[PDB]
Amino acid sequence: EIVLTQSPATLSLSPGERATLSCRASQSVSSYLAWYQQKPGQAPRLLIYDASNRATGIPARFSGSGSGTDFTLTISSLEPEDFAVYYCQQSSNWPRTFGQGTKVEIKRTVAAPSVFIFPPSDEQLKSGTASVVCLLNNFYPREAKVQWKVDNALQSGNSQESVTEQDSKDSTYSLSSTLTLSKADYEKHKVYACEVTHQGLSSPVTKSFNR
Amino acid sequence: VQLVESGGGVVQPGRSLRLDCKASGITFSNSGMHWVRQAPGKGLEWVAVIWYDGSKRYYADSVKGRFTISRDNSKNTLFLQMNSLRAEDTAVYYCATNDDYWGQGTLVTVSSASTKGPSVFPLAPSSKSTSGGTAALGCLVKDYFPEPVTVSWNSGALTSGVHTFPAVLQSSGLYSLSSVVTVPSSSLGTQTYICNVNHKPSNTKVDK
Repeated sequence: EIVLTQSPATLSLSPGERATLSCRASQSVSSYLAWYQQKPGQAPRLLIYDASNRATGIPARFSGSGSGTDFTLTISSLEPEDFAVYYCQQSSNWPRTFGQGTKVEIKRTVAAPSVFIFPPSDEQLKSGTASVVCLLNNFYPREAKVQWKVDNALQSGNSQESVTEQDSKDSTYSLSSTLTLSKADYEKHKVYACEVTHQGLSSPVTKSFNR
Repeated sequence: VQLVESGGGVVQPGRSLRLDCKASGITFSNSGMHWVRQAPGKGLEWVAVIWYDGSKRYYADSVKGRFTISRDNSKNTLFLQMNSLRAEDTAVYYCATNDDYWGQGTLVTVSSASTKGPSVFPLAPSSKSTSGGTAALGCLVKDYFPEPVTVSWNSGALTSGVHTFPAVLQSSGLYSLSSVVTVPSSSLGTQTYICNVNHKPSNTKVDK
């Protein structure tokens, strides 16, 4: 089959920058090469067909070039909404084949998290377990350090984190940290705190609650 | 121009499943059609094609002798009849015209494990008297299998400020996530906030 190799695997650029994505075929596909954009949770969308023709409704900042084995997709001036994985596909023969994709990430400026803490609720505690949640909202870059304290005792091995994809409009992330403990252990203690450090903060931020 | 897919769901390995793709607003009888699939977190992979008049079909090697692509032009419908499914076949399946209109996808999850509905718990601050003008509310969607669950707020009338986190896999072998939204503190007491949780594999819908 015709193997398509995309590079780089990930491209991280600021809005307004020019983006250049490469696709190389193991053999000539002439100009039978298309580019697709796939945003989170969405179907792929055709950008460019026959190597260099812009598809319907596609913005002028997208263009393509190449023939034979080397192809390029250019975004002349990147926008936050262009956060997506980009794929090439050849239609020179069967089977149709795709490149492995290039993820285009948006390099915005540093933004501090807004931090929120949630106590375990009503019902949850009827079952023998307590989940306390720390939310870090709308921040950048992705790296953030979250530390759980119960009575100023640092916790370990009892929390899980989850992070959203980059927001399509403002390019920020949000993150949750969930400390999971047995209902009966959530009453040997009074003070629950989440302490956050991040490039956007000049000093650590702590959110807490009692009992 | 619309391509609407259906037929996806949770299916045990070894079983069969038929996917449908119904087209509107195109000369369907004159269009080649494809199926393309995408495993979770992975790339696009071509599955099969059928000529406009059904007279020719080609397949990916890994589904030859196992999947059949067909069409009913009189119903503007494309089919994929799958057999002997394995974990390998778990994917979102897309239909696409040859000139590259794509359907929304339909998820096929192949799993032997029993399905389990989530427990849903509110995430609220500890009072009503916030320390600031912005408050956050949420719901913990805990201990379900398999993925996915979807969440809306106020039946989709509330979208701005909503963040639904990617599920985390527990030691349980089950999944958990949360959905949060930020709202004005002043609206706390005025406005009702309801999360709408949907876990189709277990036929579960919850509204805390």
